[PDB]
Amino acid sequence: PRVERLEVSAYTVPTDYPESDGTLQWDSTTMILVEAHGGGRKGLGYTYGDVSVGRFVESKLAGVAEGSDALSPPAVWARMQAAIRNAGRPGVGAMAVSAVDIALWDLKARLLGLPLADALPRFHAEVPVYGSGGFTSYPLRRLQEQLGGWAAAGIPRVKMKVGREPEKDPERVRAAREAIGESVELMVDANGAYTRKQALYWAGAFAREAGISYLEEPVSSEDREGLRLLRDRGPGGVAIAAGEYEWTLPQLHDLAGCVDILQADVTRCGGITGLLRVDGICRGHQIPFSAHCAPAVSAHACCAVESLLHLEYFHDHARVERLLFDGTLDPEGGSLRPDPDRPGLGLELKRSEAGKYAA
Amino acid sequence: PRVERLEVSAYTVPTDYPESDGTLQWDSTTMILVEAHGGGRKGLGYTYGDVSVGRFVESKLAGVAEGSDALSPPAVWARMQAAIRNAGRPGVGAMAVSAVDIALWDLKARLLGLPLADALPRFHAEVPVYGSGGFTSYPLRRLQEQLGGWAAAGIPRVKMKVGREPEKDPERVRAAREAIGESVELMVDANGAYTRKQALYWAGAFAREAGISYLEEPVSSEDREGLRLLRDRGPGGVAIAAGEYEWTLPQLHDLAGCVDILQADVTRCGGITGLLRVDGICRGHQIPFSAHCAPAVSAHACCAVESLLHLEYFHDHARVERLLFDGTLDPEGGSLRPDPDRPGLGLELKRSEAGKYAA
Amino acid sequence: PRVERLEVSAYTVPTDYPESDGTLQWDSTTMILVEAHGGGRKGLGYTYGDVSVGRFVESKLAGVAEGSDALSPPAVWARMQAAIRNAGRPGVGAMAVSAVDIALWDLKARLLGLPLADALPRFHAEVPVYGSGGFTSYPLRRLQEQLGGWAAAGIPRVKMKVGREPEKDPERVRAAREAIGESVELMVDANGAYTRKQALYWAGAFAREAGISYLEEPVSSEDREGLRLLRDRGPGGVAIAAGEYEWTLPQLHDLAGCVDILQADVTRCGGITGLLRVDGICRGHQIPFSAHCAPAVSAHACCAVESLLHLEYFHDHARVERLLFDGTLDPEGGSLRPDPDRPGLGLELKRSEAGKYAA
Amino acid sequence: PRVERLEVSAYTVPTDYPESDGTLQWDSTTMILVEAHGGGRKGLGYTYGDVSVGRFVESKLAGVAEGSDALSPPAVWARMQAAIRNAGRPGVGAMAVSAVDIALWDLKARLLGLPLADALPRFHAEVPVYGSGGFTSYPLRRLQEQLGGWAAAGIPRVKMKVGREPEKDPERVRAAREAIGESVELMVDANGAYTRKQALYWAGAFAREAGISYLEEPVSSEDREGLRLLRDRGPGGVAIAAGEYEWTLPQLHDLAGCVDILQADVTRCGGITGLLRVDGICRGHQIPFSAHCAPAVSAHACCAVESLLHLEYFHDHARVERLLFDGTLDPEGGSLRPDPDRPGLGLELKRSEAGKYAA
Ligand code: NA
Ligand code: NA
Repeated sequence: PRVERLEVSAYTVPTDYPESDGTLQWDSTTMILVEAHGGGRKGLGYTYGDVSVGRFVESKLAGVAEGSDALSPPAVWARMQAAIRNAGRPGVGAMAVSAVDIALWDLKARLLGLPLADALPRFHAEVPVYGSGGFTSYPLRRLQEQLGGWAAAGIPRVKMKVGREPEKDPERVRAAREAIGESVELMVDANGAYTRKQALYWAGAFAREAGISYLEEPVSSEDREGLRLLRDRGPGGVAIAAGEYEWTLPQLHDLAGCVDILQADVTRCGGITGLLRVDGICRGHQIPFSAHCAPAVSAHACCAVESLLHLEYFHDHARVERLLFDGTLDPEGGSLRPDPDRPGLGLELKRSEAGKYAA
Repeated sequence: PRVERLEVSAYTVPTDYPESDGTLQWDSTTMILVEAHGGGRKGLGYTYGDVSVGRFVESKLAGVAEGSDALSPPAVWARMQAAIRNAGRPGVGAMAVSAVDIALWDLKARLLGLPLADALPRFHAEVPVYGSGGFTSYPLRRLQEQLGGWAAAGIPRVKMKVGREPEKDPERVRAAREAIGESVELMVDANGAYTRKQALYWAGAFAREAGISYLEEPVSSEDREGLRLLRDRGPGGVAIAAGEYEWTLPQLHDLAGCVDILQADVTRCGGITGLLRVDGICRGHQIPFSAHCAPAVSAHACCAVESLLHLEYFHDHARVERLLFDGTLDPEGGSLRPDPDRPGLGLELKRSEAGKYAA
Repeated sequence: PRVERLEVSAYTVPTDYPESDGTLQWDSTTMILVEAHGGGRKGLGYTYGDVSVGRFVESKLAGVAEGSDALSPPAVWARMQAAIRNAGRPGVGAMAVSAVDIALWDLKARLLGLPLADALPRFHAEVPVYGSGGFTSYPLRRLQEQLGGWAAAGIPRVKMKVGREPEKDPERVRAAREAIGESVELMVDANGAYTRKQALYWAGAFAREAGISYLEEPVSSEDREGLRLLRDRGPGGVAIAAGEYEWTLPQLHDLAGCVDILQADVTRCGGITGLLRVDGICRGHQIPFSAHCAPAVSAHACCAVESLLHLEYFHDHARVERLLFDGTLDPEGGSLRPDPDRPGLGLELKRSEAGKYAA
Repeated sequence: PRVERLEVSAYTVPTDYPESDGTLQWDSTTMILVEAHGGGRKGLGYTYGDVSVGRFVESKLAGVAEGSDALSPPAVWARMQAAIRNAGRPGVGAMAVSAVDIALWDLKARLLGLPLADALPRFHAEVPVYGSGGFTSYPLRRLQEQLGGWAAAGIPRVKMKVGREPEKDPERVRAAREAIGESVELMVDANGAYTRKQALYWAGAFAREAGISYLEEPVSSEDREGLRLLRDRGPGGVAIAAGEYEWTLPQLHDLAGCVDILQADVTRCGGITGLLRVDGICRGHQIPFSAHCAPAVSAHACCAVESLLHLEYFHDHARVERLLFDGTLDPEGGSLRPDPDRPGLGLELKRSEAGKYAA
């Protein structure tokens, strides 16, 4: 069976509340969907990013994927990476490749009649999640509500944003901690908001104020040296985490020497095929791995990562994916468990619902 | 004066022969063209890349640029970079920012009634070029005619491709040397075709076989340890050069520690605003700079770069620029001089040919 | 489907000729075979080493594998690795884990009715080999006969041994070059025979004498500083390779910074599940990968390794595998291609031959 | 338009009180003023230092600048630097070059009828300042009055001097914090007064004592190892800043690897042409930039510096510039805004006042 055709489409979905973090504001999410048909089946895969990702799939990647053996997604992946040298590998191009690869892996699993997790090397029956949102735009009550909600649903780890208005953050982390109590892990994400010495101040302060155990993207993160300084000088018990903007394997390799926990986003780092490589980087450096965003695809992919510590149950995406797809997984109890009776990703586009949000 | 409106369009032009290099084959070029309208004038900027670049400009950039002060392109650039964090800053996104930035600077120069070179900090009156082509697809005669042609025109530096069929390269470089004589500098580009020890072999072999002075992208430019190895071990008088694919200044900063000659492409590295930062990297590290591709923009932009060694007079681009614009400069005698009698880039779209090659 | 039973057996097969290399002499091969029974199917896997491996499988590993889910070999592997902390993880223990892991992957693939290469991520339809023998015990005729035979059989890469008697080696590499001609790659293996400066001498002498492309284990296995030194100072065109004694993923990570080509042996580095992590280490450091020994297993596993340069078609193992199993692959033409119709590894124990060689 | 002539004069202005810092005492300021005439316009530029700067301009620089294209200050700057290799590039030499470059930039902007900030690549509409003084010769009441006055004028950051009499500094920093209250940032400058371990003591001591967030030149800025030590070991939230004395860009490149915040003085670092390179250094290392001294020129020059954190509103210099010049900007509210209605730097010598302070 050969890959017959890719169909690309895009959707823009308003957030349920205006959102912000340390370095950005936004009020919608755009999903780019790839469907690959071949051998009488079809696979689906997606990324989040600009609408121009769809034009890039159609322009550079459709002619590479079409006609290919449907049973070997990594071979197409290799040809796709070679093809886009001039067109631009990182950013939009890498998001485009990740979407197609995920679709092609879903297509392969379905041609075999298997759940994707059983078409992949499998270390985990289920994977642990952390509930993630707590945007800097939320009033205290809504912050407390959202994180408390996840806690009571049996998710013992939650992440919130800091660093947009640093003077307001002490009260925000205290509020979060009071709502969830001592038994839940409290994680923060600065999204690149701090300078090095400011980051260093805040890592200490947040630890003292609310007993945080995780600090993500303290500094700009182009800033590898500042990451390494925070890794080396940060407080005990506060893991320094980064990696969402790493587009390639060599970048991931560099990053792994500067953090306590390495991150990658399956929708940016090259899809399933790319994410399959993070494991050797993380076992090699002996550090934990944490998946970033896109929970519905990550749940399958992360069953293959030995070094997984948790995946991110990111609010925007869990909501968009629940709205556009039938087949998403419920994080209740703190883990996602791929459904053994659904082949591939187990995800079906709800066509009329999505037509409503066409970009 | 304010930016009133951005117009984006794209053109695809067949190459005049099938073309290839060590790692890629192509038979056409796509230019994405931005026009910035404001204060009664119009600036233009462009990039070469995927048509999806135009959609990225429409979707993410036009809205930032519109309404902005027409006298301060860098203030817009900063707002553009901040705005695209989630949409993907490197690759397609960077190519888009670049095209828009060049258009905004063209516009500023025009509002001031100045050639672009005069609106920027100016170190150089004209700028030296090298003729660049010599694709691996060329039979020997056509390679000799292209290089000889440039030497006969008084351009004392030429670049060719190597590395696609390594067995054939010794006679291809010997043939090139015969065509140009002992007083034209012969430069090679491998476009990442070699492994580390392969590249070390060829740096020495090409020095002996044809007296080369320049070895570009011997290994993947993501491979900094490989580059550093070749910097340290390669023959005296062969400069190791790299740099087209970086999209952060810390990336350029990492590359500067690994090469003899740093390169950047004004249509990728963040436009004119991006290019202005390159001197600081190059003078800080004490290495020469060389501009990659897009001779028509680079002739102005490079007047502002103290550490300039030369700019690449790239065949594909020179040809597409003469075909699509009036006002392109002649490299006769080895340099490009901005026209003091034209404002901005001095470039005007030939709207007839434009339509012929509309994407 | 659960793993029901491991059965372990061992076979000693005399070499067809007395064999030696730079630091060892031997005249037989011992294979330790595991058979995993589950769900009405049987999987097989093996390693080469001391008979004690089989006792170690029985004593430490059977009790972990038995009762396990037969559809997720990596979950068992992680439990096996945890279990053997006091018993000794590297060496015999790793060889034991490698054998069990391969049998569990064979069992997994066969319960699905798929060829093993199609139950793994797959970048390659077939994989390139080099012919490997040329022992230091061979008279010149025999040496020329073996390497030339491989060359005529369509294998354009061959490896011989050096370093046992360095005064004799110049005539031996020359005789080898003379037999195969200029169009076959000639590779050598010192098996740890040299001191640092001796190795540097020979790397250059062998390059001048016979255009060798490849020098494996020039110094002792444990000597990383010496490898990195030969890597940094060795001649152009000669790849320095090592990795056959690497038992674990962090070791592989350390070695990757020291070599031109990284090697691992599927029967030592933790079987299929361990080999799957090698690709992220190689693409991370941007170096090629080369599989060492056991070509019957490696043909399937290496289809999943994007960074694969070649696999070693090692005389002793090709011979033993052909004697003991039905279903081995022919490297005629220079590559090994997993048979798309046979489930698992496609390997069947020949009971009566097995019986003749029982250890 | 050509540079017709350069005139040079000098002025000495006593301080309004006797002044000292950790390593110097002084009671006047000397400004060296350069005026450049061409195309019916007049540019003005200056530096602070020894009267002999004047003589150096006359002896080495006026003959280079005179006759030059008045639209290209950087080309003159490059020729000035080449010319003074034997006469001494750093110190006096650099201050002289700086003053001429500022004058020539003022001239270009004027010949274009633009405010200098508009004649430069421009990132910032206005620029934030900190009030800088707090000399170690001031009694507590004098100290509190100056800093408190800056605070009550809406300037939310102030710097004082420490280290001259270390015993006295706890009471002095406590007195300064009392005067400004808890919302004003308190910065300190040691002017190279401490040893390494002494500087380490005081960084912690001042943070506990008065909540300082900035520690400038704790050790000699020639001592990079000690700066790096204080950067690595200093308390979180206390930025380590240095850089007033570098004269070459690789010096700045070196210092950038040692501090939290990099500083340069536009009147020492090669003027406007030298400052335009600082962004490449700072962005390349992901650190902030802070301008030192000469607020009249910096209000303009720093508009071109994307990495700008703040400029120094240095007491002596704000006072001298007010005295000798028409057109100075007011810092009430915390920023300086170049006047859009006035071209070049907006400054004109008060001839009567100047005569009284003629050197
Ligand atoms: Na190139
Ligand atoms: Na100072």
